[PDB]
Amino acid sequence: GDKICLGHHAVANGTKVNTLTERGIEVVNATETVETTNIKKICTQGKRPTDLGQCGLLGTLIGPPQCDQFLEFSSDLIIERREGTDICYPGRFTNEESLRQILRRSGGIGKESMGFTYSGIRTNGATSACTRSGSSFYAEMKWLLSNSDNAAFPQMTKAYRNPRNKPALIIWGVHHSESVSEQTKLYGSGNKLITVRSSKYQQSFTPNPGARRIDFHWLLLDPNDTVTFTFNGAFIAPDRTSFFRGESLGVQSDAPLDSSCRGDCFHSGGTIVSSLPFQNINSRTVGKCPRYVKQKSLLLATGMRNVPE
Amino acid sequence: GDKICLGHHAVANGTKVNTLTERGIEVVNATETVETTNIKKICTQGKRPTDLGQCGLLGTLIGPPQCDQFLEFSSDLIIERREGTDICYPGRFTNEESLRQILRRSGGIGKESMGFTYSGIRTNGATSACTRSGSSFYAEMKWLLSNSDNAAFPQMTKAYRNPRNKPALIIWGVHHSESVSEQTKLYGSGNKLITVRSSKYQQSFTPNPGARRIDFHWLLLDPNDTVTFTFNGAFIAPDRTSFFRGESLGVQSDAPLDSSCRGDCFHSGGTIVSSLPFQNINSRTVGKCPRYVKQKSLLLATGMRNVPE
Amino acid sequence: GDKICLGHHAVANGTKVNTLTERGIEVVNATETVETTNIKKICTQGKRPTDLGQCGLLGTLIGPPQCDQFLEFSSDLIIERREGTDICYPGRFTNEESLRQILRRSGGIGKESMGFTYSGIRTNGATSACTRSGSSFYAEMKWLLSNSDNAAFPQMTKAYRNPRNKPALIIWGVHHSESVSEQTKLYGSGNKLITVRSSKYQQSFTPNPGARRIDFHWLLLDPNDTVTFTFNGAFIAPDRTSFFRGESLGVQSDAPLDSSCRGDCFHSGGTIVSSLPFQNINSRTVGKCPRYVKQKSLLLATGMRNVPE
Amino acid sequence: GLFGAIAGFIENGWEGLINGWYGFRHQNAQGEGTAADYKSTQSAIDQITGKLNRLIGKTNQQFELIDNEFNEIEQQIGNVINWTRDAMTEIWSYNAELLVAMENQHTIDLADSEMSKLYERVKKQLRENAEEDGTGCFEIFHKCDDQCMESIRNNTYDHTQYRTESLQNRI
Amino acid sequence: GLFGAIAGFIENGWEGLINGWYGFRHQNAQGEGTAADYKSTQSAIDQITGKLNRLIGKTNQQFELIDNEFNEIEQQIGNVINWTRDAMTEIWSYNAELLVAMENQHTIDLADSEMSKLYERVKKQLRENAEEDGTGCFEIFHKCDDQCMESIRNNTYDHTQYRTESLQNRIQ
Amino acid sequence: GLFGAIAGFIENGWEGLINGWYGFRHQNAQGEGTAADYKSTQSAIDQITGKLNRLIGKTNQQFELIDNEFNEIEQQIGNVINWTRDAMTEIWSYNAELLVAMENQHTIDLADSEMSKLYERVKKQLRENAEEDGTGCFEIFHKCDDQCMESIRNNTYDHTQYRTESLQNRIQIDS
Ligand SMILES: CC(=O)N[C@H]1[C@H]([C@H](O)[C@H](O)CO)O[C@@](OC[C@H]2O[C@@H](O)[C@H](O)[C@@H](O)[C@H]2O)(C(=O)O)C[C@@H]1O
Ligand SMILES: CC(=O)N[C@H]1[C@H]([C@H](O)[C@H](O)CO)O[C@@](OC[C@H]2O[C@@H](O)[C@H](O)[C@@H](O)[C@H]2O)(C(=O)O)C[C@@H]1O
Ligand SMILES: CC(=O)N[C@H]1[C@H]([C@H](O)[C@H](O)CO)O[C@@](OC[C@H]2O[C@@H](O)[C@H](O)[C@@H](O)[C@H]2O)(C(=O)O)C[C@@H]1O
Ligand SMILES: *[C@@H]1O[C@H](CO)[C@@H](O[C@@H]2O[C@H](CO)[C@@H](O)[C@H](O)[C@H]2NC(C)=O)[C@H](O)[C@H]1NC(C)=O
Ligand SMILES: *[C@@H]1O[C@H](CO)[C@@H](O[C@@H]2O[C@H](CO)[C@@H](O)[C@H](O)[C@H]2NC(C)=O)[C@H](O)[C@H]1NC(C)=O
Ligand SMILES: *[C@@H]1O[C@H](CO)[C@@H](O[C@@H]2O[C@H](CO)[C@@H](O)[C@H](O)[C@H]2NC(C)=O)[C@H](O)[C@H]1NC(C)=O
Ligand SMILES: *[C@@H]1O[C@H](CO)[C@@H](O[C@@H]2O[C@H](CO)[C@@H](O)[C@H](O)[C@H]2NC(C)=O)[C@H](O)[C@H]1NC(C)=O
Ligand SMILES: *[C@@H]1O[C@H](CO)[C@@H](O)[C@H](O)[C@H]1NC(C)=O
Ligand SMILES: *[C@@H]1O[C@H](CO)[C@@H](O)[C@H](O)[C@H]1NC(C)=O
Repeated sequence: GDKICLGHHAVANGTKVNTLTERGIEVVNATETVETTNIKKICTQGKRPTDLGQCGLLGTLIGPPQCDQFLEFSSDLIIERREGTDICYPGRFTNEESLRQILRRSGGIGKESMGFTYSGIRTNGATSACTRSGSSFYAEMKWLLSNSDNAAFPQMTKAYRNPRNKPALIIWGVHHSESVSEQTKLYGSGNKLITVRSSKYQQSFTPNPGARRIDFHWLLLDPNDTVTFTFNGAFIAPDRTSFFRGESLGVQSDAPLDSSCRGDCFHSGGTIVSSLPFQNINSRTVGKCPRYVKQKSLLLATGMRNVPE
Repeated sequence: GDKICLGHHAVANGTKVNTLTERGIEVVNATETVETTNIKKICTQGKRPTDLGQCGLLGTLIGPPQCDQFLEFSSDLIIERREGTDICYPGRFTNEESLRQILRRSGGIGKESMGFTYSGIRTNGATSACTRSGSSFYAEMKWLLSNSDNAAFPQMTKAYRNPRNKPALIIWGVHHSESVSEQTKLYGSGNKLITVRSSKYQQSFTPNPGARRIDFHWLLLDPNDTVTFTFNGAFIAPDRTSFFRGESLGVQSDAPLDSSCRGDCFHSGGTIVSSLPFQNINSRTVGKCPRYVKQKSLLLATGMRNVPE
Repeated sequence: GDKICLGHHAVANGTKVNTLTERGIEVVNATETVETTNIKKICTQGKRPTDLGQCGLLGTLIGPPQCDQFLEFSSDLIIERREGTDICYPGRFTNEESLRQILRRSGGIGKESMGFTYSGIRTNGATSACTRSGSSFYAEMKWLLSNSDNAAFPQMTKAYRNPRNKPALIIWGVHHSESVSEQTKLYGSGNKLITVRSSKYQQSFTPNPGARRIDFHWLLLDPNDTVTFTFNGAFIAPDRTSFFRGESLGVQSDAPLDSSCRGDCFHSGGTIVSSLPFQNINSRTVGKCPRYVKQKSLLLATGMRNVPE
Repeated sequence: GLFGAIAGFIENGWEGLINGWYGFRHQNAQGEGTAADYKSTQSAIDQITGKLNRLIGKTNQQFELIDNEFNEIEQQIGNVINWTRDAMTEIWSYNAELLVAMENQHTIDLADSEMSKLYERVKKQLRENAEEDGTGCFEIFHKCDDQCMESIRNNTYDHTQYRTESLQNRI
Repeated sequence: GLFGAIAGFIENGWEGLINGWYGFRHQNAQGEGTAADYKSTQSAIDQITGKLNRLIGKTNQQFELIDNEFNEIEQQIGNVINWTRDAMTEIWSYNAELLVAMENQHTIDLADSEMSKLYERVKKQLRENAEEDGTGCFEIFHKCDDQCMESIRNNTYDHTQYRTESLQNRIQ
Repeated sequence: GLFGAIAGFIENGWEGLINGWYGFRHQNAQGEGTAADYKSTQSAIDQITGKLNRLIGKTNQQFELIDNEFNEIEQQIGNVINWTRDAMTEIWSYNAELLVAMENQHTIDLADSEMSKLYERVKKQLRENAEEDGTGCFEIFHKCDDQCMESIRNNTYDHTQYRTESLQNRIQIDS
């Protein structure tokens, strides 16, 4: 009595996966779809990185001493550190976050002169917080005041037409003095006003004296369009203006760069390298990343139902 | 030997589709699920359309010459245009997009007279910037100023209580004159304070001369509630108030209206008409639209495997 | 000939369900997957609630008469009410919603004194807008004012270092007088200036006389960090600051509280108690909730296809 | 539908079959007789519970308030919240529909499968002693008394003991 | 196919079956001919029609404008919108890729089961009167004319009539 | 276990079939022997590689930072962002859960199918020359040496060649 049989393979102990109707059912082979192994470095290989070190991202636009070496740069991968600072002298940017969001995808920046020549005022206003080898204030800015103490500052109009291919990033500052008296000493008595106008933008600023500070503001000037500054004091004038290069990623991290691993997905704690559809590492990422899931492990059957002998 | 054989049909020209295991497998017949056919027309049949043209949406509230047509407009589909503007005399509405969004669903507006009367001042303040066969003003507003140059402005109080069953849109304005002398010439000398108070809103305003503007401010006033105004110059008064008619959809487009096609899903580049559950036409749609996808095509099989001999 | 036949159970009581192929096929047994059964109560069992009633949330910081028993509270379920009010005297908070959101997850507040002692000035400025036994003020606040009518208010500094392990919520106020005349009565005459300066926060304030109001402003002061108050009048200073307890969940509702039902999903009109994956009760919920769908019913088969005898 | 047994080659169910899901109905010299089967009935509910254990009693995420009901927030932000929220509703209403519709199809086809699987266990066990109707009955070509019927029911039926007898009846 | 009929034991399809989806091709002393089973074609078409019924003519919910392409909005909110929008597109593109891929799988296998079912019936209908060849044919063992082949398609084949006769042929 | 072969009528798998996925095991006069099946192993593997292509190495979506983790952004917009992110997480954790659980349901049943298909292939090959024992084996009713066993495995077995002997072994009665 001859016979032939039909059957399938099995291993001693397979791996447990979940199906629609059963939990932890053993199969011959399965593979992981959720990446949990993190590379604790910023993988810069192939990219041209910019570790901003002690320079805050926004510093690059106004130019405090910590950013002297980043006033112009080119990068497809910008790495912000926690110890970076945008300022040298009290004050915040308005919209600081969207400006970061814009700079993080700029591909770097390049400065160009606006060519403002000033008549009948003092240009060389300085602070000891900003003083350095180069100049005694923000590198890209000019602190404008009266020819003498308490002297009247003239009503003034300055305009800049963007002569370029792409939109310009225009930064100006408003000076809030330590006191009314101090505001008088730099710009003279009288109520002061700053108005900035392009064909998109229209905004009025009054100094609010009381606690020494310089608050900065910004807009995006259309190519061929003109901006207009009218001011009778407390005005921090741009000397240069930035132009964005190409396309970059912006990472906030405390991990060191490593120029010998290819990275596409980044987060506060390094790099995720994975052709896996999902990741459990970090929910806040930047680049081409696996989707963040809250599960540690999702095993996907690469084999059949394991039935031991 | 007599035989009976069973078997399926096939065609010479099958279609390619994708499954979970196969990609590019061939089926007898398939059906597209992603819409790619666009009508370059805003399909208004059935609707009561409004083509605002030269007139900006917020403009319909104050009444510059461009919006004389639509001071009390009535539609269920509001089409904005790029050339449309909200004002003639320089100045900007505050929290403007919030107001825009409210007006887009409003069903149109019905203007109702607030019943304000003034003596001791002039209410006929017109300007060349807004011409309507000679100098005029916003048709729903009154420019309040002194009887003669440099005459003092009386401390006034005006109250309006909402007699309707639905909220009332209250617009007023703060005129900022050109010079300090300009402001004294049209109103009093000294600090000009405007105070607007309802049972859920309190706000005050100070004019900022130096660059002329009328900046408009609004509040939604509930039925049987009062708005009180207390001012002494620089104030631009409402003549009429607005009430929303019902429901509407707001579209932004450069596409012409067509009253012969019908549709319900709109975007900047026309109308999407489709039973299909997905679309690759435009991601930024308004109305009742098919879900937007990235794929040009996704064919759904409507027939078995094509196995030709 | 003898025979054995095979079959399956059946019923008359069969439920119609939906499959990929047919809408309304009949199965032996089904089971609803969408929850529609609402409890008209806030379920507070196993938790520790705090119904705020007439007391508006932010009222717990400054202490108007409505909020007297809620000055320090311990809670993991904070319930706001439609009737709750934040103020007694006309005035508003800055970034009120932001503050509300951080208060709702605080775990409740604990209050501590700031060690503020004043001399050369009055401390007891009351108003009829807040009544305890007649004229009163905000319980966690001091209205500082000149020693008599028109007396000059002294120039002052007030410092407070956070002694604790967690951050502190410092609230101060600015008083805006009915008129310049009134401001000259309360404090001195002349420019009035307030500066609040922590290591991460600078902001000058000047009072604006015109309509009676008190505006409240705020910061989070870090451990070991000092906040500094320099002022010459119009200053509603804190007597006590506030520290957060742990973790709580904020709710808005009108439903009454019930300590005999358990639940983690709360909304506008009660609580959702369910192990079902979906709910059709309210699109806006808080806590640990099933997902809102728009279907009334999505029936899952729990038996075979039904073919009755 | 997929397997062709339930609402396929088998006419209908039995409203009288209360003892279980799937079962046998024998006819012979000693009257009728219906009796359920365990393994295949049990197996099917083991699966249906599995589906339920994956849906019922999930741990949901916590979500704080982002709106304010009593003090209307800035319409710009609210309308963004309202968009997102409604967009989320669309994604879930879809999932719910498609999950329930998808799981249901699988339930229908799995239950038809347990019928077939059992039907084939029997077909094999009888070898050449019985043929097939095509209506789900096996015409047995020998005398199988009520105590023989039960051997078939729980896999102890020895076909060799009835083979010689059966074969001549098929001629 | 999960059932192993279409692109399985059945070599190929028939480029001349216009009548329907599945058919009967008989060979006898009378000559060759081809028919088509209505019941199994119709059973398969409704399951495809039902698939399109759930996906076509879906009522969608209304959505209003949240941004502004003429006068651009505050870039904080703006970017949040864009960021959300981008994720929404990714979810739907994923779901559309999956719905179709998943539905097409079930469609192919559903049509295959239909083939399998029809074969199964004829097998059981023919009883001990015919033997399956393994490529989808049944060798009928009794002489069976055009009227006779009819009774199989028409599903009214009295097997008893031809048993003794076709059995004798099965031994010889 | 839809197709009832694996974890159904086939009692168990063979721990010593490392030559492939689905196999044969003969028992003839010349002893015992195992060989594997290329046609049906490959059919399954290709349909499993297909699934991996679909999920592994798919092009990821572009991601950008909307939060700020160094200097915290305004509270209100921070909560809206946080809320939105957590909805995504819920959505994607749902999808992944289900994607995998479904692909795993299809993998197991697709595998079962190929076993059942091969079994039905062999069943039809042998025709009247063998019987099914209910455990996945065929009781062959004629002498089948190593070459004969080989012909079955590689689908060249000619049933007409052995029919006459087999029938003399199956019908053990007079006609
Ligand atoms: C005049 C000028 O352009 N810059 C001054 C600067 C400004 O007056 C000030 O920043 C305006 O807000 O003040 C600087 O000097 C040193 C001096 O300043 C007092 O105001 C301060 O109380 C002390 O720190 C004192 O040392 C400065 O650098 O900040 C000098 C600079 O020339
Ligand atoms: C008085 C009035 O209602 N409208 C005036 C308008 C306003 O007074 C002004 O916009 C408010 O700031 O000014 C008009 O002005 C003539 C003249 O005014 C000088 O001050 C200015 O320096 C000149 O350039 C010139 O414009 C105007 O230009 O429209 C007249 C209008 O009736
Ligand atoms: C003096 C003081 O600290 N509080 C006053 C209070 C405030 O001065 C005022 O609210 C700030 O704008 O005014 C209070 O009084 C009653 C009385 O006040 C007159 O000024 C007003 O003209 C009258 O109509 C009447 O309301 C108050 O109760 O709020 C008295 C309080 O002592
Ligand atoms: C194959 O499928 C196509 C489309 O999926 C069918 O084309 C439709 O045919 C009808 C006429 O019967 C037309 O009115 C429609 O406009 C077509 N639809 C589309 C979307 O183009 C076609 O009927 C199918 N072919 C066969 C032979 O059935
Ligand atoms: C966003 O949607 C909510 C719905 O939850 C709106 O709030 C409702 O407002 C309508 C009238 O517009 C009332 O019928 C309801 O009573 C309100 N419900 C709640 C829970 O508040 C809200 O108006 C919408 N927001 C914006 C900015 O349009
Ligand atoms: C968010 O995305 C939109 C659309 O991708 C951006 O608007 C486009 O970009 C520029 C303007 O910067 C125009 O040339 C295009 O025509 C715009 N398209 C549309 C459809 O509006 C928008 O700029 C982005 N927002 C931010 C803050 O970057
Ligand atoms: C949004 O969510 C995140 C948490 O995922 C918050 O960010 C962090 O929260 C942790 C709490 O353990 C703290 O260490 C910090 O406050 C935050 N650090 C980092 C690196 O993100 C964030 O605070 C939340 N936003 C709001 C407004 O609550
Ligand atoms: C099983 O799958 C894994 C992928 O995770 C692979 O490394 C392994 O070689 C595969 N095959 C076997 C037989 O283990
Ligand atoms: C069948 O469904 C009903 C209603 O959902 C339920 O009461 C019952 O528990 C289920 N099971 C049985 C065996 O009836």
